Amino acid sequence: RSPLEKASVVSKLFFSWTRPILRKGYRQRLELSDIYQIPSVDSADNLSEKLEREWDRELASKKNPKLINALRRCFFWRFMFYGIFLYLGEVTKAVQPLLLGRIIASSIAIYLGIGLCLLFIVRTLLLHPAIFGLHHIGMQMRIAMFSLIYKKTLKLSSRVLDKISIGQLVSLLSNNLNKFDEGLALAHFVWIAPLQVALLMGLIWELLQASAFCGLGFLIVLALFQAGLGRMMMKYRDQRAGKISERLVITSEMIENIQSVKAYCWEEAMEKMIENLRQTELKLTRKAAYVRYFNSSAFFFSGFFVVFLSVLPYALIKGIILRKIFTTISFCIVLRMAVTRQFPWAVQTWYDSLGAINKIQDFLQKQEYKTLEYNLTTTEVVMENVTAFWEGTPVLKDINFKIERGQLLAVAGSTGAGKTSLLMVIMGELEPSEGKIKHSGRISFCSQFSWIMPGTIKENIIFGVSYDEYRYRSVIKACQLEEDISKFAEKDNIVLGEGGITLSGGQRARISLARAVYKDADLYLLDSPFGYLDVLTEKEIFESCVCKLMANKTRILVTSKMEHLKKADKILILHEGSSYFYGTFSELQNLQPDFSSKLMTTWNTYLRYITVHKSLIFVLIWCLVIFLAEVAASLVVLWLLGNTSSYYVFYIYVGVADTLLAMGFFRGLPLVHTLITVSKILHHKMLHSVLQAPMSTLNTLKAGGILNRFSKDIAILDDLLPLTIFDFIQLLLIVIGAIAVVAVLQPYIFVATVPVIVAFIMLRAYFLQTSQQLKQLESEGRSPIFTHLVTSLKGLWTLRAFGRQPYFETLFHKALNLHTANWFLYLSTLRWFQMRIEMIFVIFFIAVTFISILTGEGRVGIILTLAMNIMSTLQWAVNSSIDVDSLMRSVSRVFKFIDMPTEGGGQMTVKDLTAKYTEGGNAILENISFSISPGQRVGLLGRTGSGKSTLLSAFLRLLNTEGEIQIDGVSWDSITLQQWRKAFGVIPQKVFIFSGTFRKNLDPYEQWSDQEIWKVADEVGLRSVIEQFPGKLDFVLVDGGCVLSHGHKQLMCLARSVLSKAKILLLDEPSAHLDPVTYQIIRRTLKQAFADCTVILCEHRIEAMLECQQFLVIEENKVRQYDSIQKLLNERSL
Amino acid sequence: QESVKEFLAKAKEDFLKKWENPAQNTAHLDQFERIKTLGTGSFGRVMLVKHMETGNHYAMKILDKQKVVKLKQIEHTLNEKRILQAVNFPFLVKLEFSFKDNSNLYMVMEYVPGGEMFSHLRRIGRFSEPHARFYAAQIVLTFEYLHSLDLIYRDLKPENLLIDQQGYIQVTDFGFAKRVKGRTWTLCGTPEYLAPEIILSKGYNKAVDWWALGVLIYEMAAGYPPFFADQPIQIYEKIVSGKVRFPSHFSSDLKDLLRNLLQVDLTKRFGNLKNGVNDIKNHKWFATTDWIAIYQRKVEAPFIPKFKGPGDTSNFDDYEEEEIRVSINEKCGKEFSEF
Amino acid sequence: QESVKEFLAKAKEDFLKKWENPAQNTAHLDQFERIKTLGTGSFGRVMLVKHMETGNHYAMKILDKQKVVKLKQIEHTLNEKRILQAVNFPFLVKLEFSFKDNSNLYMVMEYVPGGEMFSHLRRIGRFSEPHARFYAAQIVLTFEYLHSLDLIYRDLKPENLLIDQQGYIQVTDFGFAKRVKGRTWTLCGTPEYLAPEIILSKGYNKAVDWWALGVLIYEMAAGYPPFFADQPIQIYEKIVSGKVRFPSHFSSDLKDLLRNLLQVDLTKRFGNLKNGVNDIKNHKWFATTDWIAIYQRKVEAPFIPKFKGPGDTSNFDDYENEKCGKEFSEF
Ligand SMILES: Nc1ncnc2c1ncn2[C@@H]1O[C@H](COP(=O)(O)OP(=O)(O)NP(=O)(O)O)[C@@H](O)[C@H]1O
Ligand SMILES: [Mg+2]
Ligand SMILES: [Mg+2]
Repeated sequence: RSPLEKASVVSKLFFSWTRPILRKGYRQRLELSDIYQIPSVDSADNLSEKLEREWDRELASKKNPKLINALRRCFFWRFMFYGIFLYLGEVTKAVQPLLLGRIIASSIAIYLGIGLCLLFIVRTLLLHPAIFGLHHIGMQMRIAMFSLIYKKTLKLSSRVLDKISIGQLVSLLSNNLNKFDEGLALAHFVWIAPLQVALLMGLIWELLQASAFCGLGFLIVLALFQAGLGRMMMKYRDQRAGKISERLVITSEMIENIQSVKAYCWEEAMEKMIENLRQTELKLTRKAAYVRYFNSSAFFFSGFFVVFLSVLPYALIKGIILRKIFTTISFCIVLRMAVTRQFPWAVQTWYDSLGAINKIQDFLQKQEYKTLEYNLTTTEVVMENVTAFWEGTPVLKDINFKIERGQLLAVAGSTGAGKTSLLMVIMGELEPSEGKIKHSGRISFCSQFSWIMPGTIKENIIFGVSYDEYRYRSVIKACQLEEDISKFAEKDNIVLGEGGITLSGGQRARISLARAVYKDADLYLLDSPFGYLDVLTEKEIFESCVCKLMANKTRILVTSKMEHLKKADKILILHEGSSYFYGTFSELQNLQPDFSSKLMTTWNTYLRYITVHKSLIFVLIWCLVIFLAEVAASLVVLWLLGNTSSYYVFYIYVGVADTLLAMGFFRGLPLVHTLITVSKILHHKMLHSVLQAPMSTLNTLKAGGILNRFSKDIAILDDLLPLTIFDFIQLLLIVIGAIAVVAVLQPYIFVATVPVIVAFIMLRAYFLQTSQQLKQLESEGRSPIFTHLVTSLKGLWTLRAFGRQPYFETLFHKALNLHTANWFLYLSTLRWFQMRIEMIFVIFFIAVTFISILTGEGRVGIILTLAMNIMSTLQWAVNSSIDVDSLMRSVSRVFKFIDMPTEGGGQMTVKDLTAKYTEGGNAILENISFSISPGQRVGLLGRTGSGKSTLLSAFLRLLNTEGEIQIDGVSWDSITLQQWRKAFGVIPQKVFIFSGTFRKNLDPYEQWSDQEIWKVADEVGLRSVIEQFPGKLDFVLVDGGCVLSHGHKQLMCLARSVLSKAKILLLDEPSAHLDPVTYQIIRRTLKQAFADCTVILCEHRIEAMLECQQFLVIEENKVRQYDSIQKLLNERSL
Repeated sequence: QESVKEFLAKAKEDFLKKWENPAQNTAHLDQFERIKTLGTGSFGRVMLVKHMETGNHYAMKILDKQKVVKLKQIEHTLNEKRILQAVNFPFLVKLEFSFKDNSNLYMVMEYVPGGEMFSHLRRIGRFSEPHARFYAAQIVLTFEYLHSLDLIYRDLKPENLLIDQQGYIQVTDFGFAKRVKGRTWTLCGTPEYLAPEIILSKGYNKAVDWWALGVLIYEMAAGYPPFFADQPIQIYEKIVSGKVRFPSHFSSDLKDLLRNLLQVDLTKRFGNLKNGVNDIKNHKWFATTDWIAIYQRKVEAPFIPKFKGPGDTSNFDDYEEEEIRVSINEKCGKEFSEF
Repeated sequence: QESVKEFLAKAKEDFLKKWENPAQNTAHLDQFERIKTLGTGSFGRVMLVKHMETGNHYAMKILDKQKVVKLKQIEHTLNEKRILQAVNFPFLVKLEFSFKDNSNLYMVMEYVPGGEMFSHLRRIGRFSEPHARFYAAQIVLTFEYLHSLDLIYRDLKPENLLIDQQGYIQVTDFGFAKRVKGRTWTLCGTPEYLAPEIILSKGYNKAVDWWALGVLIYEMAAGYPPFFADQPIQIYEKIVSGKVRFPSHFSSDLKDLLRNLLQVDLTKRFGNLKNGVNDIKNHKWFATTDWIAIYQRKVEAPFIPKFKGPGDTSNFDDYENEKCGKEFSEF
């Protein structure tokens, strides 16, 4: 069924499984369905079976939940099998330079060259398969890592479910979503690197026997300094994070109030504040980048001293042949590359794995929900002495409820005041602490909060059932669901998506009632099912099914409605969590009549990135000239020397390509500084552009994309991009310099090297398309798993009621396998790319070696040694090119976002009014006309409730609108929009408040006097409103000014508008937002101070606007005018 | 050990002696009643009767003489007739005598009206967490005692165990067993309790006994046996597959012994390698398993029968009849010399 | 030390002579007004009155003797009366006169125009850090002065702290206070101020006052109690755990000292190890907190109440046979 299962041994070694996959991918666009079938051994159901069996065996075995000790029994044999070849290949690569310790004598070396060439093939064979094997082990383990906790998700106790952090599990899942899988490559490196040192030390003592630990101590000191720099780097990052979060909060606040900001014309102040805040974060980031650059450069710089100090003692003591010098250079290169890189990375990987193991082992051990032992056989259920806490506080006051088998029970009282908890406890969601509950157990419940998963009508109705024609028809016809179904487009198979927005809240309640009705059980724990429908609809649903069909069976509906409460078989009213009265219907109705009555990646993109800041070009020119001059000087030195012992020692300066071509400390810092400066310039440009964008395109994009436009993209630009770009540039320069040095050795090298580079470029280009397609597909598919997890989290209670968890497990496994298919495909393609690149490099090295062998001792040694080192640099270079390709996506997104178009007396006259949200959308006005009276308010009446916010926005032209607005003789065209809109006074339903002290929050422009501000605030009723604030006026508006109430915020907005001295002021929804005293104070203040303005108070209720003198009646597509109520009340309202 | 090993030796010292002294023709069909018939049985008749001389209610098995010979299950009952004769274990009900007629045979065993738990669990669906353990402990004790007798049970079905007045379960129907030492190819019964080697058609061993009890326990916990298929061929294929999913409500600690019980590896079957019964005796899911105290039967029953008199067959769903008068010639009467 | 210790010795000396000659029945309810009820408080009634003979506004703490007997708090009331009648410290509003009627007893206190700081903190949410230190310094001063007399307050709630016209806080509610040297097994009061030692139902010493003051500072800066739960049993369990997360705005210097103040170890509690208050005085959170200069209270206050006359109740809220006379023989 799977193509990789139909693979030969040689085909498996070549990993050519994706060869037709690559053939299709480089030809045509990616198709998700075209993915090859998942491996049989890769089945989530299969692997999780063994994982769970081992976990259970261990959990029973001993008093220590050592999950690692169990998973060792699952994986250690394969881990050691891969590690054996891995360590063998490491040993081979380490020992290979010693074989070069023979050719230096120059006949016989031809066989040595053939063997050295074959060593590359053997090492590549040993290396390449191991990465894929260990990574397959990693992905296999991770699948079960998700699976075990996912199964435990249906096992947790609800009492801790309300306490367990919802985001903690999400973060736990996301943390190892990619880290733990890739963290296996360094696993055996512990078992190898110490052995690598053991071999290398013996090699050195074989060459020296007297200078061994001299360079080892320098290497250890370098490792110590490098590790020490990390603590300072982490401290700098931690310091930067808080200010970055504050800046993000301010930016999010600006994003939420973008329309109000455009109205207030505060873009300049917002930009100035954002830049001023970002200045300190930029300083911290520059310091951190300097530290990181020093740390990264230390590794490249170490190579000179690493050989120099090791050689200096032996060389001074006695003479040494240069052959051993080249050999020691190679040996030390290997020793350093392992000591400085392999050991710490492996230590970090192991520590992270151990910590994750501890966390996972702790998580699974939590106390689980105990299922009720029921469904055997029973008559009418009964309860006795119900008393327990929902978390002390007895949710039930020794309650008892004997429900007849067939009866229709009901209870009333305060909503969710423990009656819902009593229902949950009866259903088994809450363990009763007192008394003894007995029930048949087969019973459905209907939570007040509907949990609708995606799926068609049949899916929502079945939830693991067959298609019953009569039952489905009865459910539709009885739950008011047949008409709503007919209202659906397909009307039978409308596959619902995520969010449930396709249906109304009463539609969701009808869905809940139908879902409860779908299965027959001993009881139906209804919880206010009619809570979202009209009274007539509720009565119809009751008479049809709720009080007709299932009432013949035992039923318990939480209903407070008096009319149904009269017909109930028994009632139970509880107050303060305690049943005040209950029992038979007539008996309870007669025992207390008084209570009864009372209660009832383009090259153009890269060029634009380069062209952002001119300093980058100068820095690049300086670095390039420095590199070229250094290479030329090295070539001149080599030529002069090749055609007293200090001259021999100077050959070591050429011996290490890393130190010879190292980016000078006097050069690298300017590159990163320019990177940071260009990032800051880009941030400022993006902020300025976002301030001017037209609202029509702004509404088209979702607002959360505006947050994502800077939440991570700017961070990636600041941190990731500079380091990667600099490392790639330095590595490329070093490699190119090595190539030039080798070409200087003999006049044949370039003729072969050029085809190798061209083929490498072609191969990289071919691999790039498939790699990008696979990465995008895998990233896109990952979301559905979290979607299913969130759906399960939302529906947990209803799922526990349904008991059909197997289908949810099937869905989760299917999604996990679907993601795993793409992940394995991408990993395999990357492995094939790595193997092919290694083969190309090996071929080039072999050809160069043969050419040199056919061809002076120092030149041969230099060429061979440079060849002996270039491989790791080339691999890092390929990885860096891939990383740059990955990083360029954020820059492309930023450039696309910046590439946006900009937005572009009291008497007044409007005409030819055309408006819409988008270009050519719903016509908000049909050539509408209106006249503004001098100093008199116009009542926004008529079609109130059909939407007046659009007309209010059109008063400032904040929508896709065009027409005529001739106010005071001035037109809508001559004046700039920033100057034309200022005359209007905004009174939004939601007040926009900048988080900060009152002085800044009320005066963003900062062009007034403090005494005048205090005098106006006293005139605007804010002095007393501010006397209760911290200090006098410096009180920072934390949480969006959470201290201020809605009426206080309205007063603040009115005061700010009065300070702006606007000629107009359109009011909106005064009584809707204001409390009684707040509305009274607002009316007094407006009628006192703002008496001299041509206002427009928009009110849905005509009575609230009845005080207005003028009246502008609204109607669908025609905003009429009614000067006087003598005709307005008789024609517009009547 | 100590008393346990010596008790097994005491039982073994007497087992072969009565195995060496079979009885024959202990009674004739002239002192019984025809009150009712609890059930039919595989290929025979069975009636609930009352002792004419004493009054003690007792069962009366029956089967056609030709049925033994035609289907090749004649001596299969010949061994079982002796096997039941000597047994002495509290869990099972003994027998008094047997009939020897020229048309059919009869077995005079106890008549416990407690009936099969198969019907009670069809009316109940699934047994509670300790409820199943209460029976499974007696199953373990029975398995030990019987395996000590150098016999293969080959008989573990919900239709094989009944209930007593005090609430103790009891098995019967020794036809499927064989007191075998060594390898054998014999196989019979229903595939619902089929073992992989039994389907594999090789020399069987005492290993499948644990598998049958494990299948019984797993099905008792959920009602639905892990193997369920339309035909025995598909069921035999599922048995060969060896893959199954335990109940979601099942205990994980019980799930460990569940994985142990159905272990396909015949060499590594739970309680088969070296410990015998000790590994089961130490199983976590039987933490509250007082072996010797349940042997005294002092433990309260998780579900006791609602008995309504010795003649009451209310726990039975039978009221039917059957009759026969007299014949003149048995089918292979020479074959019936030890029955 | 020097002058400060010389003053502390004189205060301790004069307190004994004051305690040995307590007054009783200093006045009758015949020279007061009934303008408004300042509040209830605990289980009593508070009202704002004006001295008919002089004119000075004075508070009157009414309480039913039947309430004292039925609530089993009569000896605490007598101890509170004696301690208030003998107190001598600038940090607190003194008691002027005592009333003893056949229906209830009143206690004359000075008019507090600044009102309770709890309402002000609810109006402003969170105080500035120097604003917190400004009150905390005088709180530490008064607490150590109470240590200079060896008494246990056994009461610490946000509403009990008033504010003066000078801006200094005003202390009141001396009910749970008692002059007992050693350990006491009595337990009562607010759960939010319940130390684990009191929660454990053991002998309680003065050491719990440091935890109370630390909780006061932490909540004053945070606006939310460090220990909070829906039920008191869960609140008692959380307090017994002795773990709480510091706010994001919390400074390292203040939060580290709060860790020593909230240390579950009562022996290791700050202000009880060896030096009394010297380790607290040297703390960097009090780096600029002039203990001696605050004796004159000359520091510029973080905020001043908007006083508009003693008769204005703007800061205050706008709301609305003796039982066992043998027990009340010294009132
Ligand atoms: N000791 C007993 N007392 C009373 N009824 C009994 C007893 N043993 C069996 N029965 C009943 O007899 C009925 C059928 O007879 P049975 O002994 O099971 O013949 P069978 O062929 O061996 N059954 P089986 O092999 O499983 O198909 C059973 O349903 C029991 O209810
Ligand atoms: Mg049968
Ligand atoms: Mg049977």
